Amino acid sequence: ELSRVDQRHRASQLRKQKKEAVLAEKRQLGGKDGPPHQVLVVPL
Amino acid sequence: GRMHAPGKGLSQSALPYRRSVPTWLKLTSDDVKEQIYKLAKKGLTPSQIGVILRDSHGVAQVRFVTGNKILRILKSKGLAPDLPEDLYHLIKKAVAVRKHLERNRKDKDAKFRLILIESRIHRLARYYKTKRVLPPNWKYESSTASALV
Amino acid sequence: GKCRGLRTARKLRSHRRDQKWHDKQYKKAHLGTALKANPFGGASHAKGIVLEKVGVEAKQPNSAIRKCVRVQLIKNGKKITAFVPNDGCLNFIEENDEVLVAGFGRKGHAVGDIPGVRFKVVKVANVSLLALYKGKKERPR
Amino acid sequence: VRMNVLADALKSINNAEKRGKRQVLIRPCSKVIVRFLTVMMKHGYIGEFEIIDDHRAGKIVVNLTGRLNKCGVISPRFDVQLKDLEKWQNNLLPSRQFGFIVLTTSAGIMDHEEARRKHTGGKILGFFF
RNA sequence: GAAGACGGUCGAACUUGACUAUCUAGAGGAAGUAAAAGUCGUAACAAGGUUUCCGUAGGUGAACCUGCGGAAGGAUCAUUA
RNA sequence: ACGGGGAAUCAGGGUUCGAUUCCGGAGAGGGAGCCUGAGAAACGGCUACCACAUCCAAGGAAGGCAGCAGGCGCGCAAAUUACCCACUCCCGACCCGGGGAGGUAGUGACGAAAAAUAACAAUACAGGACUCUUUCGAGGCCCUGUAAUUGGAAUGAGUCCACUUUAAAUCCUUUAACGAGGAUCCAUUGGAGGGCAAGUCUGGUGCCAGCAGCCGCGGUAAUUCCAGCUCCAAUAGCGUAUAUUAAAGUUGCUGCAGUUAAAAAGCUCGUAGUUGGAUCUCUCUCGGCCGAAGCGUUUACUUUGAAAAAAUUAGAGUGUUCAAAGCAGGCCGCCUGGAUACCGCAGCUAGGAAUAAUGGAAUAGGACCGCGGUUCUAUUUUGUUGGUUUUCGGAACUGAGGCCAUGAUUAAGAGGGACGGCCGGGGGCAUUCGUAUUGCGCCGCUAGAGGUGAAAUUCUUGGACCGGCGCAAGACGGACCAGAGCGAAAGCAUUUGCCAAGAAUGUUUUCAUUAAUCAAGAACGAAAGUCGGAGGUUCGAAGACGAUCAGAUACCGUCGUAGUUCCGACCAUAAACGAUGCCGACCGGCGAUGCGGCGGCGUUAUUCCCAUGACCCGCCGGGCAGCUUCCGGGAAACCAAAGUCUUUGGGUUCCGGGGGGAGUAUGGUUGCAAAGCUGAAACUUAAAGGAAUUGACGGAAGGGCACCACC
Repeated sequence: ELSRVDQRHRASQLRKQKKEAVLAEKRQLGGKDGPPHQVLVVPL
Repeated sequence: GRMHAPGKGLSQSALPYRRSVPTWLKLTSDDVKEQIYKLAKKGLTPSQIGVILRDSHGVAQVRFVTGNKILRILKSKGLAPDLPEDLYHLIKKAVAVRKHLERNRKDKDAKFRLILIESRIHRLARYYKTKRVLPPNWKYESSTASALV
Repeated sequence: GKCRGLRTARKLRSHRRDQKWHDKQYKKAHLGTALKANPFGGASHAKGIVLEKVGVEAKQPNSAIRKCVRVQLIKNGKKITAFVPNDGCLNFIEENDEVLVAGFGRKGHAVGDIPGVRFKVVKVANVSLLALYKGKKERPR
Repeated sequence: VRMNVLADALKSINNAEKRGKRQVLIRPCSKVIVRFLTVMMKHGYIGEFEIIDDHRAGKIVVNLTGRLNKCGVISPRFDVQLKDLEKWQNNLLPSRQFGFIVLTTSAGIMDHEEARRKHTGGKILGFFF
């Protein structure tokens, strides 16, 4: 880790690593291009 | 317990309670001071003058007769040495250890015994520089000491 | 003997803070090298994802098979073998399940019979094991 | 070397109440010893003592009663405010009924019960019971 | 009296070097760890069948062995004019 | 790590937390620059750049929730896109407008306070207790219930009109009406082997499943698992995990340890640090005798004062219906309260003067006096007015004289240094002697000799071993040699000389605190080993042989390189040990011993005398030791120190904190190297260990016995 700035940097990469991987599958559904947002509704 | 020895030895002088000059002593204080001036013009230390008056002239304590002690008599008349009595005898002793040491290099006894005589010199030079009996730049250098004594 | 002067507080205050370092309870909580080695990072619980059900053997004078679970932690990727406590409690768990894991109770040391196991499962699939064991709830799929 | 003459002159008279003697010799004496010994004598712990005058530093011969359990010195002489005397006489004394702490105030070497009346702090010298 | 320019200053930032530090794909081998109740002697604890232990140098399948110098934590608190 | 006020715990000392509503700082995605203004380097302002990112008709345009809500992500981990300016206050031109400041609700077992889940009566008991009966047994006299026996009386929780509350509502308070008999309007969470309250009851399982913080439980009778019953603890709460505090005298200032359990540096010197022996009983120029002004050498200490935000903490008053709270209230318009303490260190102030530091004159350019000189110079004096000159005033500097009771505390059973006679296997250099071993020369008589538990490797008429005379080479200094001596420790024994040190003793010498312990830094350091020369007698790591052996790469025997010896460099370690830091005081005996001093009968020698030696009997001082003891310690073994220790504090250095990993890895440094110094963590364990006891075992001894032993 080593010395407060290469720890704050080391957090920023792994924060950027996770925050960009969660976006690579968000556009799988319901964009403006729009495969339509299928909502099934059932009553119990 | 002695400083640079492991011996805890008890041997000294025991001064009596009665502080007065005794009855038989027929020397006044001026006569004792006149004796001291001659015994110092002979070239004796203050530690040797007090012995000669005790053994031969019957004076028990010169501080008890004259009211003053030996060194404050000589330093007031003027016949006193610059470096004091015990610092002389350590410097003169550390010369003869150092002079003998260049003859016999392998003697690791007197090489150790020189440092004890060395380390006693700086304990006294510090004290005399504090009480201002020595000038505050006097230092024992191992090469000049043949001309200090 | 100890120093005992009246101007000796710097000798006293600084002898102690070097002598404090030979205390292993002091050192393990102040050096920082055993909190980057802890799999949690100083949390009471953590969550993970079950890799497999490895069951590990009891230690010397008593024999059984302690059923454990190999967990891979979410927040730092580390791996962990945690112990599934009661009986029939491995039968509420499948693979690739999300498990809240605790410590075992000895603060990062193993608890007697089980070798090298410092954690125990608390909840599986966001329901409690005490709720499943005692039949209060149903395993959600 | 002899740091603290009052320390060696109290463990001389501590070690002889153990061994059952009736007199101690305590050389050398300062005048803090004679003030401390006079406080113990006035509370009946010691009895009469005699100061032998050689020209150097006196010795004291102290006649002992058999009444002293413990005689002690505090080192260093910590400063004691009067609002902090209760902690000292709870750490050092056996009860609230007997035993004294000797402290050197600017009104004289005294007890803790005298120093409370004259409203004085000082430095703790020692204790006896 | 607007645009615009010269020069100064403040200074974000860019480019390339050096020192690093960290996130990242890869055969090879490396050490310790989880056990092991697996095989050959039996180094040690009895004078443990070469009393043992310490330092230091050398040689081995290995516990070790041997040369030098200690210690008793020895198996003697002692050996006769 | 934003800092404080503070918070948790706590005997006393302490330890840890303090993002968080009060004060102070900073910052609005990251740096940077500005405009305006009293105030900003402002972000609910602007301009850039780096990073993200919205619309777009592709030319352009606009961004900044660490405000209130809300969303995603992150995670063990945290509430509503609600109502209102009515309260507390703020802004504006303003009695009027505005305020996600703030207030009110909603969610909320964070947490803290109060507090239901039943009470009572009559029967009956093969229940207990009180009075009598010897006892059976006699009673509303007091209690109890595994009576799901009977019986009314009481009530909330709910359901619910109304009032009250509020901005408007809710909630609580107040009231209608309904509202309890398995009062099903049922109380839970952990446990029942010990720590630790409470079942070796019953069924099941059979070292499995599992329990268990720890010890342990489970292999067919489980006090421990899975359950049923019963019992226990807390109780609208109770388990678990982790942080932390006490327990922990297991961090020790109070208050620990260091011979053998973890641990005193190999020894000594030494700067800083820390600690240091006795001693010493308020006055001048002014104002109305009472105040100014000065002090005296400077402080530490102690006591008082004044200044120290509120809230919190402590604490006073007050029936919130009690309480946690609150700062209110009380009396028949009045009477109240809204106290007070605490608030370390540092800084102000005033009194004390013990303790502790420090000054004050020693070649007197010292105090106090009046005497004279030199230089500068005040501002009043001459009715004002220009000029001169004094006086005094105030300084600064020199020369005599008087006077001071003129001025040095003692000499530590502290230390240094003299001096005196001794003493010692202390050290160095030079010299000297001894027997032995090995080799060599010669002679003698001869076939064996060496070594072993036995042999064997080995030397022999190219004459071994043995007896004799010599020569040399290097090594080593016996017996005398002791629980004796010296040395800082390693360490040191033949004679003689030389050189320079030392302890102890003796002293009516000397200096007069110069001292103790010690970071840094330094000297010496057995053995072994590494660079260079010299020498190699014995012995000899490695190596080669022979034997013992199941096996020997060891023990045993024969050779034998480096080494063992001398000198110049390095290395700096040992069971370098008393496994015991140094200085200091106090504390029992006894007999010896070594060195020095003092006193004394009487024996020897120097011919008798003195003196000295040798003894004999004591005394004193310091040494290495010994025996002894209910001094006291200690877990004991044991220790006159390892004592003077919960009755705990004489000074001071080093150093230990369960066992392993490990004195390892890494980094630095030292070294020719060998290695030396310094020195972890991951993980792993519930014990490792010290003394002592009783057996058992011994190829340890002493004794004893048996034809189930031998002879």
